[PDB]
Parts: sequence; structure tokens; C-alpha cells
Amino acid sequence: FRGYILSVQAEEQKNYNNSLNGEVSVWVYAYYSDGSVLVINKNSQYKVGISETFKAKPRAIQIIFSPSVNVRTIKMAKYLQRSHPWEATGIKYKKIKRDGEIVGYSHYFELPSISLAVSGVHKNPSSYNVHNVMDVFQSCDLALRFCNRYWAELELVNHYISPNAYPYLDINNHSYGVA
Amino acid sequence: FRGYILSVQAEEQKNYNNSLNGEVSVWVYAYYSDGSVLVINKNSQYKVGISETFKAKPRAIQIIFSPSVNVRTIKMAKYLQRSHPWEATGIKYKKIKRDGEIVGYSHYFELPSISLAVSGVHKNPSSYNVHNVMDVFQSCDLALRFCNRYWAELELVNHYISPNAYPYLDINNHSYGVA
Amino acid sequence: FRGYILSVQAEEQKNYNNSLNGEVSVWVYAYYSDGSVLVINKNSQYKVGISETFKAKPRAIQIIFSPSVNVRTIKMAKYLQRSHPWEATGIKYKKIKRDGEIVGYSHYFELPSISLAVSGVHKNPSSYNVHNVMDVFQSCDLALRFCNRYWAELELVNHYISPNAYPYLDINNHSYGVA
Repeated sequence: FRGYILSVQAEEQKNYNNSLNGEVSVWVYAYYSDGSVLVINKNSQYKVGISETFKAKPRAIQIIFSPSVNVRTIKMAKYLQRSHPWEATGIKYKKIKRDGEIVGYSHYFELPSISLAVSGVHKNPSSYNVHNVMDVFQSCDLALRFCNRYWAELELVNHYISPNAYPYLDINNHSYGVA
Repeated sequence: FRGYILSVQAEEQKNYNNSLNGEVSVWVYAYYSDGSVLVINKNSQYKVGISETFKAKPRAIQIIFSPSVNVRTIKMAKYLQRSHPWEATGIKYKKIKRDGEIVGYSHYFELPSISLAVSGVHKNPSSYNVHNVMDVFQSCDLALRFCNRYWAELELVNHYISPNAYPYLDINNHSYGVA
Repeated sequence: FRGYILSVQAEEQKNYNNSLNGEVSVWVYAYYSDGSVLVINKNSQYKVGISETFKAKPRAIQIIFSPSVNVRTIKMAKYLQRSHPWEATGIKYKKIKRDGEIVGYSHYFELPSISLAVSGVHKNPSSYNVHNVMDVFQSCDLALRFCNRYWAELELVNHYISPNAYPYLDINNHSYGVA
């Protein structure tokens, strides 16, 4: 029956993504004073991060991870003689839910130009058991990065979030994603 | 005799390049609809990769590795919930030969803008025996990248491929390189 | 007494920076033929590097590391079949001193456009004891990079070096930094 096969094939996808061959994804949304939105997305195996400068106008930031991330591994960096190299910010991430299922994890914060870097490791319990180290080194080379700008959030939502089934939270706290 | 010394000095160079202090090199050629060619070259120790977006016009791609690469380690990446993090494409690479000697390895494919990443590890049998891991981390910092554009393939061949002794295959399937 | 607490708090800062949670910093200064200066700064944990091309006019280079670097780990890269992947240049670095204390390490050299990469590892004796390898991989993602251009060295010194307490050596061999 075409109802039963569809259901098991969803359970296979979950097991694949939660294996160490599943990707970890991160998005960084920079909300600008003219109402436009810049989004940087990176996807990779084993671990993933973004490091960028948001120059001129940016007013707030939202960082979204795929559900494969281990929230406790998330780290973020933002006088040189007296500063810590990162903060562990996982406790500030909110679950994005769709039909009861976690589709992502969101950290939104307002800015008082900023340089920002964020990093997270795949959930799999084998992650801190370094598969060979050289496989992780190759994953750093194979990571794909995407960057584009949208005129307003409505346009980002209808032509970037919705058509690609990405997880998201908009200004009205409406949540997006596919369970 | 100046004939004998020249020959042994070639055997020393082979042994050096096939040691773990030899570089791995990669080139990515993007062939555009106006007949121009964009080339990105990266050279590094232990392993090497490229990750770029080719935006506007690009019609085909050729990826060339130096003979120090282990062809079986080559990996290439090109809905998020349902995609594999890379394909192992080494079996698609063709040997480039000059006077009977492998001067490079070539994967050419036509496109139906693309984002693309490719990665390969040095041939040396010690590669999967991680020298210290910190030496490999430094190699990631020391990798040098070069990018330029040429008006036509003839110009790339005469002012980039030939003067630098690089391996290549042109549109007429003529092979270049120095044995 | 407010004199005693200030002194011990300096000894704590030294111990922190010389721990593996202290940052390693690197600056690359490119001196151009119009008297302007381009500076690239990167800061990170465990290790740090820069890899850039300085295109059009550049006439000399100065590379400055924070005192947390292990000078013997410094490496620099600048026909493909016959070149070494880096040189260990630590012996060319000069100590920058302020009130008897090392505030940095400087390698200045004149050029005869250049592509250049430099890499150094934190001093801590535990550095070659890979904390988990995945922590070092995350440090690569969290590294922050800064780049700007100044009209003349006097402006770089008064609006970049002095206000940020960075170590430096100017054209008159005057040294800057905070002990």
C-alpha cells in the first residue's frame, strides 16, 4: 500500500540524517534597518560553521541550526588582552516545531556593523570519537556556502524559506518548516 | 657527466613529490558561454580542496588534480532533508599522459550558475596515519589560492598552461604537461 | 588596597592568555607605494593563520604575532614540480618589547603583487597533545578576521595601533604595545 511505504521511508530519512552521513546545516539571518534581510547558509558533514562581517544598518540577528546539531556544542564569537574566545550559547536556542516535531533551533538577538562566527557539531554520539580525522578535514573542503539578499521578510519567506522547506521563525513568531 | 646527473635529479624530484612533503594541487576550469575560461588553482600539503560558486553563462567544468592525489579519495559536492554530502567520483577521472607518464587526472562534465566543491588526499600511504594532526591544521592555513580569467582557451593554453608546465586537456583533446 | 589587587589581576591575565583558552593573534601589514597601509588581523584559539593576495603597488610586508605564539611553529608560504610547501621562518622574528616585556614578534621584509600565507601554533605545551580534535575544528570556524586600509602609517598608528593596545614597530623602529 502506498500509505505504508511512505511512512517507513520517513523513518529511514530520520535515521540517515541522524547518522554521521547526515548533514549539519546553519543559517544566519541579518535583519537590516531598511527591512531587507541577508541570509548566509552553510551545509557540511560532521560539523558546520559561519564566519562573516555584516557591514553597511544591520539591527538584529537570527541563527538557525538543523535538528542534527548537538545544541550543547554550539559556540559563538563576536581589548584583545582580556577576551574569551567564544561563548557556549546553546541554552539560548529555542526549538522550532512543526506538527509537534523539532524542525530547527533558533537564537534571535537584537544589536545595540558586527563581526560574528558560530559553530556546531553533529548530534551523533560518535562525533567525539575521531571515522578518520582525514574524513573530517575533507568535510571542511566540501562544505557549500550560499548567500543572498531579499527585499523584505515576506519575500524571503515566500521565495527562500517556503519553496526550500527550510525551518524559520518570522517577526510575528510564526514558525515554518516541514515535519 | 651532465647527462647522468640530470636523470638522477629527476628521480629525486619524483620521490620528493610522492613524499608527504610534496604538494597536492587542484585546478577547476569553468568554461563560459562567451568562450572565456575561469580557472581556480589551490596547492597545499597533505590534502587540498576548492569550494566556489560560478555565477553569471558557465556551460561545463573540468577538474584536474596533480599526480600526487589518491584518486580513490576524491570527493565532490554540488531538498536538504534528502541529499548525500558528496559523491566519490574518482572512477570518472581520466589520466593525462605525456611521454607515457601521468601528469594529471581530469574530470570533465557539461552543465544542463553552479556551486561546487571538490577534495582529494595525498597518495602517500602514511596519509591516513595522523606526522601530527596539528601539522595538517597548519597546512590548511598555508594553502595558496589563485584565480584568473582568460579571454579564450587558446590564451589560457599559451599564457597559463604552457609557461607554467601545468597538466591540461583542451577542447580538441590535446594533452599538455611535462613528464 | 587597590594597588595590590591590580598587580595580581595582571598575573591572572598572563596565566589565562598562556593557557590553551588564550587566543593566538596574527597581523599582516602590507606597505604600499603610495604610503598607505593595509592590515589583515585574525584571532583564534589553539592556532591561527592568514592566507591572502595583495594586488594593485605593495612594497614590503610586516607580520606580527601575539606573545602566545610558539615562534618555532611559525611557517610561511609565498615551478610547481619543484617547490617546498612552506619555510620555517621563526628565527627571522624580532621581539617587540615594552617596559622589558615581550608584547609581540615581528618579521619585516621588503618585496623585489604577492600571495602569502603564514601560520603559528599556541605556545602551550599541551598544543601537540590533541582537548579533543573536534574542539580544534570548531576553533577554525570561530576565528574572526578584520581587514582595513589606512591612508598613512601615522593614521594606522594613532587610530588602529594605539587605541586598541596592539603591538607594532613603525618605519622609525619605534615600538608600540602595552606591558
